[PDB]
Amino acid sequence: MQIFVKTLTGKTITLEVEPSDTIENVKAKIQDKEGIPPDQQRLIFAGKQLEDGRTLSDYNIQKESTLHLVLR
Amino acid sequence: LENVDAKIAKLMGEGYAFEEVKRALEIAQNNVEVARSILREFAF
Repeated sequence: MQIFVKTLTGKTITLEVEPSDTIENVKAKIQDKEGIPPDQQRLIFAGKQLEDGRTLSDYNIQKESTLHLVLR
Repeated sequence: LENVDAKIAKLMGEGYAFEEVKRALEIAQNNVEVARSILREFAF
């Protein structure tokens, strides 16, 4: 399924993911397509900061959800 | 509708931690300008 990640520079990144993908998996995908190391990434969805070992589904992140990325 | 996640991300980008920003936006009733003033004022 697809989700989106909005950056503060105005970019929208589209990711190919499964509900069971961990947040670290998602960070790795963002790195593959944008060059940002997982440890420089903070992801925000639905008033929560997303933790590495949990999955998209643990946060009720569904198809076409938009996450917000902030760099450290 | 109010643009909460985008507002969190923006203020985090100004050099503040997630829990601080979340809490400041709550206090500010989602007003970015007011939350920013809180974050600047009480930074440590």
